[PDB]
Amino acid sequence: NYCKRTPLYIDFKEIGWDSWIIAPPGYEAYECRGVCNYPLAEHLTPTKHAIIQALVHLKNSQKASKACCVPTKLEPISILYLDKGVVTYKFKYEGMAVSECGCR
Amino acid sequence: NYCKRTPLYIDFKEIGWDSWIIAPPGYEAYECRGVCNYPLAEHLTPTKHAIIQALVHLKNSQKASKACCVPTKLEPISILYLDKGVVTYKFKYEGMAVSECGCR
Amino acid sequence: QERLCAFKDSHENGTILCSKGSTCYGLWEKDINLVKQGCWSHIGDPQECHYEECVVTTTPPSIQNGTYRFCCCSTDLCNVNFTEN
Amino acid sequence: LCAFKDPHENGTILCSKGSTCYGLWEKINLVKQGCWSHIGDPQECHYEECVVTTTPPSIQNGTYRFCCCSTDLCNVNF
Amino acid sequence: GPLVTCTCESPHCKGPTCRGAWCTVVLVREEGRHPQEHRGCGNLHRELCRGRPTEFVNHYCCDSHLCNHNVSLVLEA
Amino acid sequence: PLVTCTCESPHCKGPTCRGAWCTVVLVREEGRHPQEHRGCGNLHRELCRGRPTEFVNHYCCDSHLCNHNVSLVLEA
Repeated sequence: NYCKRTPLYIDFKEIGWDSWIIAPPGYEAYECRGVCNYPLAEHLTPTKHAIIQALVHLKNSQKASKACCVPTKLEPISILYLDKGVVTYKFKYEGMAVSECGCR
Repeated sequence: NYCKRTPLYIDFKEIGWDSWIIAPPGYEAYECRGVCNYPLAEHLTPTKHAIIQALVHLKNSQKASKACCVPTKLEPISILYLDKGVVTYKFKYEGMAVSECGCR
Repeated sequence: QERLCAFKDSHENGTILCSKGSTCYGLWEKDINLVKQGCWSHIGDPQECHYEECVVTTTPPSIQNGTYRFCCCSTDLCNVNFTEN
Repeated sequence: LCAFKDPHENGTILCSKGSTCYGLWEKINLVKQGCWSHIGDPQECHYEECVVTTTPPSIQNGTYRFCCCSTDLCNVNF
Repeated sequence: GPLVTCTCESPHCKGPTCRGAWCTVVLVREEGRHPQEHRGCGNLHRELCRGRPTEFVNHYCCDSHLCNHNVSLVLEA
Repeated sequence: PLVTCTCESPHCKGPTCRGAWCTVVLVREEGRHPQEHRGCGNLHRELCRGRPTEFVNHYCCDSHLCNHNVSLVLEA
């Protein structure tokens, strides 16, 4: 469709991160899946380059490439991990979940 | 190939911006084109999401998508444009050229 | 709004004022001993954790042969006790 | 070091950070002068003199003459 | 600043009308397909509104109430 | 405290790099040839503690040229 915050669940046991992460077993991150077709919407916080990029893609698709649907604002989650055999607690595990998608 | 700052020249006459942009007629922008394959290199300033994202793509390529090679730091250029018939000069036209590429 | 929860590691004598919509979390190892308590970020978004009680609906992780019981809830001072199923 | 004409002391400016000297004309009145950022990689701003190698943009009926150079006090004349 | 209510005909629209600083009409087909007309609002990137019409894109912006409803655009050939 | 490690990744600028910990990464995609990567690590050491998976196995050592001949293994 278009640049959109499609859902994605990361089960830590499936990627091998359950060896050190006690809780949570998984957290709902989010993936930006879609295409960035002109006009680039302002709710995706586009840049002057990504807008200039898509314009050249309209003329010749060979010289330039389309803008990409990538996360623009990442928010942290809370975890309980094991540091040196002691259960440790982290309130802000930075950069784990996606709140806003955009074209860059 | 890989995430790389491939060259790109933006001729303002091709995008119709010569009607208001006096100088320069064009500037050597840059595009980030390539693939983000695990392991994600540190010189591509990866985030915890892009690392967690690519790992799920390794298990099942259908549920999740790869990280994208996108610009991470944009630098300004100097321009001479026409604002209401008066030549205006801007030293910092932000976000026009790409200095650093990365995976998000 | 701002949810006060129990604490076990401003905080003042076993409580903590969790702000910004954070939830109450509680960790145990089961002889049910209490490991830690405090605040839990809503951005974890397992389901936004808008539960009224601390319920360990998930099977405990296979580490330590399934002893750690973790849960979160969205009421004030709810991480004091947990449940099952 | 370049000349200055933007809306330093009376027509001069010390351009730093590798900036080049630029000069804008309409042909002949003088529009603006000052610094030009080296970012963007203009093939004409690393010149020894202000030479209008590029075709003037069709805007303003083909009057704007722009050039840049990378030497001190070069934007005083084309 | 003084916001204005425009018409929304883009796939990104949450309603039939939006509110913004200036209204936008975009034509966005170069080759291989039939031109598509977009209607929406504009709060940033006013540099697009002053661009000469090309064979693939045309930008129009007005600052009046519902001014971008029945504006007909055209692409160069 | 920097340490000199071995570089065998396609992103390498030289035979050796300098970093905080040395890294050995095994990256086999399904129905594809396993790829072994050797390099340095300056951030995100939480990866070094990851259980070996059927597609990825992270390895980190903090010794001089410790990542020269490290061979890893993936789960079935």
